[PDB]
Amino acid sequence: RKNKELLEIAQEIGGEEAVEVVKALEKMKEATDEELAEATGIRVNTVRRILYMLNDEGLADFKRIRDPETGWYYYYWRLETKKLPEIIRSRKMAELKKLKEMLEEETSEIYYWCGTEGHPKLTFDEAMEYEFQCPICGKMLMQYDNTHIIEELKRRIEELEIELGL
Amino acid sequence: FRYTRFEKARIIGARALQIAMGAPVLIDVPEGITPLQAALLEFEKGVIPITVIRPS
Amino acid sequence: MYKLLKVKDVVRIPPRMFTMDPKEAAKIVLRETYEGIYDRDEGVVLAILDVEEISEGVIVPGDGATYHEAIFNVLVWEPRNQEVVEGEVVEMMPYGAFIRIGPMDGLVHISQLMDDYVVFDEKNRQFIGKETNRVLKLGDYVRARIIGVSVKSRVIRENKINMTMRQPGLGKFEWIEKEKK
Amino acid sequence: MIGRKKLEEHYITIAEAKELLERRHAEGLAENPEEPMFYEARVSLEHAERFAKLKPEQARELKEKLMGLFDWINERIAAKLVDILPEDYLDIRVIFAKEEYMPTPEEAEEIIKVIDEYRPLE
Amino acid sequence: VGEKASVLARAAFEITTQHLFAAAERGEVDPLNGVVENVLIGQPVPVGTGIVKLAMSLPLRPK
Amino acid sequence: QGYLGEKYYRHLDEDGLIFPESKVEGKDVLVGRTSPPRFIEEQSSLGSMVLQGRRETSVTVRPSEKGVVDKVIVTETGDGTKLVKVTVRDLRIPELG
Amino acid sequence: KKVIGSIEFGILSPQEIRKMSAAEITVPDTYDDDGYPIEGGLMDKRLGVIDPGLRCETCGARAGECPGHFGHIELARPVIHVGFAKTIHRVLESTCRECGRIKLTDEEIEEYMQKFEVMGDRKGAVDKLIKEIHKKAKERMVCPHCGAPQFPIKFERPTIYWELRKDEEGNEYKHRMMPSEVRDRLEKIPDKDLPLLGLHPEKSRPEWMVLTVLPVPPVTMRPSITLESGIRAEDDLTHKLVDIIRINNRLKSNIEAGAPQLIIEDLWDLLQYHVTTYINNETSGVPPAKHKSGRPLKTLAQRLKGKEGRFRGNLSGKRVNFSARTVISPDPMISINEVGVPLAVAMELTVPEKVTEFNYEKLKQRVLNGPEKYPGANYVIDPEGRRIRLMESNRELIAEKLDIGWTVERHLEDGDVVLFNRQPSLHRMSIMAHRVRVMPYRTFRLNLPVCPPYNADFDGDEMNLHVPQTEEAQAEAKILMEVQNHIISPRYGGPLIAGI
Amino acid sequence: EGGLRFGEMERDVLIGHGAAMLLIERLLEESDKTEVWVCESCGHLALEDKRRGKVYCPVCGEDERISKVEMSYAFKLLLDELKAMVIRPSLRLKDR
DNA sequence: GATTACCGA
DNA sequence: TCGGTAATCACGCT
Ligand SMILES: [Mg+2]
Ligand SMILES: [Zn+2]
Ligand SMILES: [Zn+2]
Ligand SMILES: [Zn+2]
Ligand SMILES: [Zn+2]
Repeated sequence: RKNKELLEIAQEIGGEEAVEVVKALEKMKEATDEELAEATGIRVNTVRRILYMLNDEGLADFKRIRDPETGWYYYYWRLETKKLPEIIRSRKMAELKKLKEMLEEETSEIYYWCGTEGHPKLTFDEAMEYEFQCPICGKMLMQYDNTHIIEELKRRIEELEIELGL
Repeated sequence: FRYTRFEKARIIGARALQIAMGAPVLIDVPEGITPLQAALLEFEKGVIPITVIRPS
Repeated sequence: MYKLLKVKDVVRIPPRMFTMDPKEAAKIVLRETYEGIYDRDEGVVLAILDVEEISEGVIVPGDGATYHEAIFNVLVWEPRNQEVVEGEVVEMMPYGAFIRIGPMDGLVHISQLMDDYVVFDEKNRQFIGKETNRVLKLGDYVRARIIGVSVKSRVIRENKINMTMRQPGLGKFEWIEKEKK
Repeated sequence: MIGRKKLEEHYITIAEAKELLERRHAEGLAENPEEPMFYEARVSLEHAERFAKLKPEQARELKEKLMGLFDWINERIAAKLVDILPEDYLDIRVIFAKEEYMPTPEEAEEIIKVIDEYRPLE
Repeated sequence: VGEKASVLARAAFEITTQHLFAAAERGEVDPLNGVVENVLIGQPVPVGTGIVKLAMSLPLRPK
Repeated sequence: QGYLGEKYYRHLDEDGLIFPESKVEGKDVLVGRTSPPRFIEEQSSLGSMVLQGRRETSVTVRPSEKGVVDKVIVTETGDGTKLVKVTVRDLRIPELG
Repeated sequence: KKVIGSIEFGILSPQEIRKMSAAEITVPDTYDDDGYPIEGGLMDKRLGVIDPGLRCETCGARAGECPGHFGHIELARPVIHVGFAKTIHRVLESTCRECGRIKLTDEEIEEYMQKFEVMGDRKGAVDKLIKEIHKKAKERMVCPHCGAPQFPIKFERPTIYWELRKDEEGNEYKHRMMPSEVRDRLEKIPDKDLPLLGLHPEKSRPEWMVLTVLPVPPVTMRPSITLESGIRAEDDLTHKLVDIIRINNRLKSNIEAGAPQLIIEDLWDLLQYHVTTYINNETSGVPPAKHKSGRPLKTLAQRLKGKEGRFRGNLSGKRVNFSARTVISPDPMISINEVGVPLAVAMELTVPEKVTEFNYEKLKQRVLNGPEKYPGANYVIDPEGRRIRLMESNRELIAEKLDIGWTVERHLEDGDVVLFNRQPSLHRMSIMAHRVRVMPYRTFRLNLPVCPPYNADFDGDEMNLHVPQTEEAQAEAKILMEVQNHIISPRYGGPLIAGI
Repeated sequence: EGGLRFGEMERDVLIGHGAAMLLIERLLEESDKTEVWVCESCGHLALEDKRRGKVYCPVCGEDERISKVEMSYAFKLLLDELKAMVIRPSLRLKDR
């Protein structure tokens, strides 16, 4: 449990390949970009790019060691996991802000719709200018629209608040 | 009730600007005069309508 | 529905009519500032009634005219929301009908008219229903309800009002009485 | 805000505002530009010509009377009833369908008994 | 000059401004009422002849 | 385009050189210069597509002096170009100041 | 007709730069070349017009009266702003990391809330109060809410940060702090702790100090100077902004395809260096980014400042109109409060006159006479505002019914108040309103007893007059500034304008 | 073809008299004057748009509350040099 | 290149 | 005590 969801985010950001990177990285807990290439069997250039994307999302850190001989600075990557239940909530907080706004708009908005398999749900602002006809297909505009979905979406919001509240 | 030197130079300034924008003149005529010089003759006879406010 | 206001405002008397009485010289200024101008806060300001009281003059650095603080009375007209109105059909179109409810107009589209399939007679200026033989045409007194008000600018002309008549007890007045029996 | 402040407002019926239109139109009668009234003022005069159903004073007397019968009836509700002139419980339903209080058939019939008077009967 | 004033009063003296003008960027208002600001923005200064306040009635018969 | 004015060109010869001993004064021109187009297609100001002409630049005396020209030079400098030198004198009686 | 009440300052959020901006810039190019000077980058990508081509963001907007508009740069990596960087260090060493608190007990919170309103007036007294909060949060390493998780010590000078962290047992390796590592810490501060710092929760968020999006200044603030006839000298701000985009462009491609991991951090510091000169060129520890001829670049902080910047150079001291400047030469035959004016300067300076009812017989003659004979006029003005210059080919059709309300500009005459000036303007008295008299030669004349106020002599000096015009500023000059009011001086009482 | 320049010495020798009317007319009226449309609740400048009338401040999108403020052109450019740097200059204007 | 003074161990 | 760093240095005119 919870391992899967972390891979799901990685799949969204990188894909199947990134999921392989994470599990391999877990086994040794520290690795260079080159060492990962041997473990996976897929080019160091591709592996290293994956780490760059995860860096921007705040999911990996690195420390720098001074090589006494040649003086070459090589980086040791590691996974960090004292940030899991805060980032999971704080992304879904912003998403629920976006889902509050859609139903608010719809009430104060779209009343008209085209009856085709495309370009529906126009507004009175458009319609008035457009002389109540479509410019794309030419079909006559219709009336009070999407009555089923504007009630159903409101019920979807309350559970998520309770879930994230836990 | 004597005016100061700052109030005397503002009452002329507002009255010389009204006397250019309409605002019919008192007995001030002769022969040709720039709108600044009309306000100087009116202030000497003491027929200015404009009064000051003295905050106290 | 009209309303009567009592509002104080600051009046700007130019020095051209500087030698008139303060009441009617401030009336001719304040009348030509608000008549026929739609504000978003109250509505169409029709006309200034009268001037009750006026204050003194104050000169401000730069202009040279005077400022005053008057009291006046204003007749407004406000088409506010969900208001039951009355109007007159003074236009016939194949996509709707302009209903003059006063200084402004109200357009009703063809599918909020009645509980009937509505067919526009193209040769004449009327609407003919499918099942019932009721005819809505030019000049007919109607009864409706506001459903949408589009307020954009300061001009009366470029703002339009949406209405509807799909309720029991609306429409033409003789249609309502004859359906009692 | 119009101006600095708004301190008092009242409700005017069409029969009350007809005299305000004609007294304003009585000025002009100033003859230097001849003073033609603007377009939407002249349009709104014609709306007063077709809906003038009552005397100006009897509309003022009824509007004062309807406010004192019930507390939940204000001037705005009373001014709406002058334009419609309700005859039965049909018009009381359709006007008061979007109000803060929906009347009972006892209390709404008592309103109709008051507006049984002041009818043109023609 | 470095003591309390408007933040624009400290701008034309002590040309230092990334020390001083970006310091009072954080939580600071600026009303009015200097002599160096109203000349900088286009207002009449308070000293001198911008201190008197007029008043005048209006029958005004010429005679 | 960009005309300085008119009737400032009463002293020039055909090719654009002032024949000497002429009372140049004010903002009178000295050598008439035509410049090459300079962005033919940016503007299209309702008649400028067909006109296709040039943008006038020139040389004129500094707008407070007077006097008469003395000698006009004309040569070529190093690369390939051409440069003309014109010198104008003045009389300058000792008045006040 | 309003007036400015108050100006309130703050910091632009990166959200607010996107809404302000009209275009994103990704092309390091100006014209390319000599026809169709339109690109997709730094020039007019609906950004601002400086040429006589009418193409703008759909709004007409010819080069006269076209305000420029702002662009933005989506910087791929976060970058520390230079001027705030001294005060970011004050925030970092005064916050408990990993949680976001203030490193104080609730006792000192409740005590020092009350001290804000008591000393709630003077600036200098509350500025000293904010150091002692910085003092007490510095000398702690054990926070009351996280059990002392080995707080590192920050370091600075100029822009690069470090930490003193332990790794094995007692190690002291200096991990260089990255701007992405800093800005993650700043977002964790709650808004209630901001009065305890010198910050404001609606106008100055601390995480907005790290520039994620750099705004582009408009075209009208960065003009294109033409050199000889067709060669355009690029502006110094324009020349550095072109070179900023070419070091960004590769970096986007570098982290999307390239994977050597070393040049990235090396490229990272080039970004920092290159925008640091763009804010303030003359910082310390930074080599000045020169122009490729031998001139350093005057960037934003030198355009705002620098002893000829834009507080003394152009704003509070401006160049004026209706003036003149020539030499002086005595005459003891005019009165004490008159002045000579040459007739060449008198025919190129004008006052407005506003014909009312009683000078109408006069100003018909001043406008009928042309701008040649000395009583004459130059510019007539209708009450609409369309001025009609008089020089060309007729004045009779303008010397018709002059239609009371107009404003004619005529030459100076004997009686119109002028001013005068010496320029070194030491004391109160070296400007004094005189009373013009017109005489033919080329020198300002000046009565001999009025030459201890100006502190002048007559070995070829230069005095400048400048006419005041509007009717309020002219009747103020005559009453308050004439010579005879200044016969004694405010330094010692004794007379100053006297015999020599 | 340029005039004289009035430094910080010449601004202060007029404030010593008491001339405030002359100090406006000299420094700004015989100089650049520009008229600017300014929003009310955001503080930022508005944007005109010819061919389609309607003016609107972007930042929070208002419609009618907007006015005109009379200020010099050199002060308006001081707003943009503080705007290129991350400082925001909110203007909160006032009635007469 | 010279004065200071504020800042830093 | 004690060392360190910026930040400052007429008016106008060619
Ligand atoms: Mg000398
Ligand atoms: Zn359609
Ligand atoms: Zn533009
Ligand atoms: Zn803590
Ligand atoms: Zn706004």
